[PDB]
Formats: sequence, structure tokens, C-alpha cells
Amino acid sequence: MQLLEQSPQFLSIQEGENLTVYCNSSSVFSSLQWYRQEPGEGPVLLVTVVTGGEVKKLKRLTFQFGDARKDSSLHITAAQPGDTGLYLCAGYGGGSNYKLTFGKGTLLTVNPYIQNPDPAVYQLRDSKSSDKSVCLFTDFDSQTNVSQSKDSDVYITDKCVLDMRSMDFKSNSAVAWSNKSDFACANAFNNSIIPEDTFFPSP
Amino acid sequence: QVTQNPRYLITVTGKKLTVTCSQNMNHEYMSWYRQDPGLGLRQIYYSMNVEVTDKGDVPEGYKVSRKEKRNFPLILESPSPNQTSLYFCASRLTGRVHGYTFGSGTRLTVVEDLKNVFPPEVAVFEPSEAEISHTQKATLVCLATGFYPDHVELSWWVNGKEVHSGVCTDPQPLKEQPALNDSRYALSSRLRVSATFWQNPRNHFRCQVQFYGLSENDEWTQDRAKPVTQIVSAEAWGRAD
Ligand SMILES: [Cl-]
Ligand SMILES: [Cl-]
Ligand SMILES: [Cl-]
Ligand SMILES: [Cl-]
Repeated sequence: MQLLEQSPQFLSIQEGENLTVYCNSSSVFSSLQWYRQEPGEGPVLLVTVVTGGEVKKLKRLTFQFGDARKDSSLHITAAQPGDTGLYLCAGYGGGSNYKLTFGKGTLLTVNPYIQNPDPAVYQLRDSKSSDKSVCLFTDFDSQTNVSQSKDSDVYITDKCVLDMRSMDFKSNSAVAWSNKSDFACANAFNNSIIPEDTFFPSP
Repeated sequence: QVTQNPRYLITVTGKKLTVTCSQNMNHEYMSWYRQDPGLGLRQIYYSMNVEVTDKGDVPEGYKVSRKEKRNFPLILESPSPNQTSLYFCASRLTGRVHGYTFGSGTRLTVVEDLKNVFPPEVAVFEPSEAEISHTQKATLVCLATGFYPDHVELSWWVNGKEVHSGVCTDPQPLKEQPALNDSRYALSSRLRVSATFWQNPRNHFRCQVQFYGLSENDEWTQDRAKPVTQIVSAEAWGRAD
């Protein structure tokens, strides 16, 4: 057990879901701090909780300090793409007035809510500037995962994450590509990866 | 505000370098962290005040100085591959609540040879007529390939304005040659608009990859262009049905 245990380490949620993430210790803290960190940025302080048992609200975010001052939770109502990021809890533990210890964080991914999944693989037209044939897997449910792979000539991407600032056309996709002649979109996006009822329209 | 420079940096193993950190506020306490996958934020060095410096938890290969209150530089005398990391300078707030204010990070990549550094090639792939027919939506695919290190920012531009709506980007680049130690990287992104918007040949679509490369101080002796910090773009125009 670490001085500060954050759970869960990774969280993938859909737009409009509520969520709670936890910061737990066997040590009593005089105060706990929450930071948010975005890619290409330093952590930014959100709030500090100081009074045992207290709640602090920062818009859609609610922070609770446990009564025994060994715990803190961060609750988000109606998750938005803008909520995506790393949530760190920190405190002066292990004999420190000046040195903060940072928990490992919850890395929050906010995925689109897809009411009517319509999973499909589209063969794209070649680019004049590349020798690659590209296949677009799109319109799948946010509970469907695609993990990156290289299997000989065939590359598949991890499924993409919404631009944090996206306010429309929020959908799931992964791509596959190969430079081999006669590349088949069905080769890359096979039954181990995609839903069985995935649609394969001809060009 | 904590100011860190540079934001991105490439060095060969063994060539001394300094990352600067200065704070406008008058704070006594400043510190350096590195952030690595699975290892959280690890304290390298801290300075309680002017001319006071103390090794953190992971000091080996680093030095600091605190001649002035305003500046707390991080010195790598002999950079090694293992010092490839994201570095954060922190200063301690003096209010009732002693939180930290952080710089915007320095992404340092330490390389065996500068000849391993390559800018991206960038291609755009136009929306499928099959997608347009099935969905009345149109997805453009941007593919950035052949870049090293993995120091890129991909953006989408429609009619000369950056867009965010309809943008979905791979959360990290993939290695093109993962069996090899010096693999270059690929990264994809999608921009989705209505079929109507795509079908308007006045509409212009550009995928931009900002690559963070070599600086002026870096020596270059290869035939191919010095891979300096640059944008590489690919474009498409709307296509009438
Ligand atoms: Cl909840
Ligand atoms: Cl959409
Ligand atoms: Cl937008
Ligand atoms: Cl390989």
C-alpha cells in the first residue's frame, strides 16, 4: 500500500454518466489537495480540503474529505469531454511540511454516448502522397475496445479519444492500413476485434 | 506563474544541458519532478531557499543551483537514455493553503544519434462514398508517419480556423518497427463533418502536425534536411456529389 492510494488508476466513462474517484491512506492528513493535469500541461490545483468531513464544490465537481481525514473523493455529475484528464490527489505525508506526495491519479477518459451503434468498416480511396490503403472502423459502441497492433504489413490504431473541446460529431473510430497490394479491410478488422454484425459496404 | 524552458528538447547521450525554471512570485521553495508511466511524479531536487539545495528521492544524474530566489535550473552533466522523461518545476504557494504551482513541462528525449530524428510525413484520406450514403456524415483520416521522437501535436483546420468538433485523435503514436530499438512513430486522427459540409467544394480541410525537432545549437552532418521544429500538413477540398 502506498502513502496515497488512488482508485481507479484508469477510468473510461461515457458522456452524461456520473462518476466518483477515491484517494485513500492509512495516515491522517491535515489537508488533501486535488490537481488536474492535461497532456502538454503541468498539474493545476483544483481545491484543498482542510476540515474533517467537509464538502467543497467546484461547479460539476464535488470533493469530500473523510471524517477521519484518511480519505477524499472527487465526484463528477454528467461527465463531458472537457472532463478528460489526470486527477491527482496530494498531501504532506511521511514527515514533510514542504514536500507534497502525489497519488498515481485517476486517468479519466470521457467517451461518446452512442445510442444506436452502427459499427461499419469503410475502405478509403488512396492518397496520391502515400502507398497505404486505409480502412476506417467507425460508429461502434464506447464499450467496444480496439487496441493498437502491427501484424506483418497490417497496422491497427488504438481507438481515438474525443478532442476535449469537441461539441459535435462525437463518434468512435480506429483505422487500419497496409502497403501490400490487395489489402483487405476484412484482414485487419476480423471477428477477434470487431462486432460480428459489423457492416462492410463495397466502394 | 512558473516559466520552464525549453518546452521540448532533444540531446545526444553525454552532451551537458540545462533546463531553466523561474517564478515571478517571490517564493522561497522550488523543486523538480520527473513524470514517467507507472512512477507518478518523482522529486529529483528541492531548494527550501536562496543557496539551499537538497537531493530529492531520485537525484542521480541531476544537479541544481539557487544563486537567485527567482531561478532554479536543472543541470544534466551527462544525459543518459534513462533521463528521457517529462520534467516539471514546482514552487510552493505561500497562502493558507500550501499548494504547488507547476511549469508547463519539459519533454526531454535523450538519443544515441541525432540521425535517428525524423519529421513526420502527413497524408489525408478523403471520406468514403459508402459512409456518406450510409450515414450522411463524412470522415477525413489524417496519417502522420515516420517521425522520431514522439514529440508531435496534431490539429485540424477548416477554412483557416482550427476546429475541435468532430475531432478524435489516437491517444498515443504507435511504433512502426516495434521489433527495433529506434522505431519511428505513426499517429492518426479523424475529423467528421456532415456530408453536406464535405460536399461544398468551397470548404478546405487541413491536418497539421507540429513536430518538435532539433534546435540551431544542434550540429547536423546528414545529407537529408536538418529535422528542425516545423509543421507538416496535408489538405483536402470538399467534393461535390
Ligand atoms: Cl458515482
Ligand atoms: Cl458523429
Ligand atoms: Cl469547433
Ligand atoms: Cl518491427
